[PDB]
Amino acid sequence: NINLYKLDQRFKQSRINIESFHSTVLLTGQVPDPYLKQLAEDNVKAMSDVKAVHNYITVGNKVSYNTIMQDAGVTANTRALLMKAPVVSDSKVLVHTEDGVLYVMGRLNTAEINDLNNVLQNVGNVTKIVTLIDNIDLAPAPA
Amino acid sequence: NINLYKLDQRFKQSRINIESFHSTVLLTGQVPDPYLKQLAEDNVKAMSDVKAVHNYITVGNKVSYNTIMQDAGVTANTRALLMKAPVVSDSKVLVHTEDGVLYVMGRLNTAEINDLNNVLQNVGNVTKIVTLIDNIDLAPAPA
Ligand SMILES: [Zn+2]
Ligand SMILES: [Zn+2]
Ligand SMILES: [Zn+2]
Ligand SMILES: [Zn+2]
Ligand SMILES: [Zn+2]
Ligand SMILES: [Zn+2]
Ligand SMILES: [Zn+2]
Ligand SMILES: [Zn+2]
Repeated sequence: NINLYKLDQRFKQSRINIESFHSTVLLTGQVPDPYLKQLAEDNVKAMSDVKAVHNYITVGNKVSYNTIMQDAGVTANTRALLMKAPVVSDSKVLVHTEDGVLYVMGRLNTAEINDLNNVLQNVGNVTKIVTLIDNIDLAPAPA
Repeated sequence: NINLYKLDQRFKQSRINIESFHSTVLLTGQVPDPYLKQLAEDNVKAMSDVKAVHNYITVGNKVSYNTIMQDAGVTANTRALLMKAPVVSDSKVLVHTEDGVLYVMGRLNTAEINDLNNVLQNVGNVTKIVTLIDNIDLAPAPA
């Protein structure tokens, strides 16, 4: 029961964001040990109707208030660029920024993905971009 | 500068979720004092491209780990019911559950809103539902 021991004290030191879009979950945030990072993934994967989980939680101290506000501003800037985009729609992707990493998740076609990649290069205050896009034009695997 | 004093210590005691959909922001979570709750709203409202902010942060202790996992499961259950719904689409609303309160936000027409209300009555483990829906069929105000 090591991953449950003193869970309350460890979670008080944590920030855990759980964001779902369709049946895919993005985990971001900060926890004090790898046991809690894995527990969060295990617990989310066990939820009904969850298909895939992307666990980008880090093991380390919680980020500062100014960081989450800067992160939110990056996300707001990205959403504004998306609703202005020619092809890709703002409704079709989830956008989250955690500690300067811009995450974009959703289901798009190839034309929409190319537009999205063009938009994301225009976002400031981003150290890394992680796209989690399922291309709906990909042929399904054979039986 | 009372709302900034010892901000780092106060934010360590906090959970602040900032979720945007189109140009509307939902704030949920827990902070130790009303000054931080108001500061979060002021800082989010100041971001470029933010039109409306719904501040549902509470002043109190951070919720437990088991609570955020139960909350996520409510959200996952709601998303599953939405993608099965006849009229309303899962892509058109943002769903978030915080401490047993189900928040649904987005832009819908009347038919989609009626379907949504039918779906939300079928979600368990919810003490309160807060819909933040803009009905796109509402006539715009006169000049
Ligand atoms: Zn879906
Ligand atoms: Zn894994
Ligand atoms: Zn992944
Ligand atoms: Zn987010
Ligand atoms: Zn929009
Ligand atoms: Zn206010
Ligand atoms: Zn409101
Ligand atoms: Zn949420």
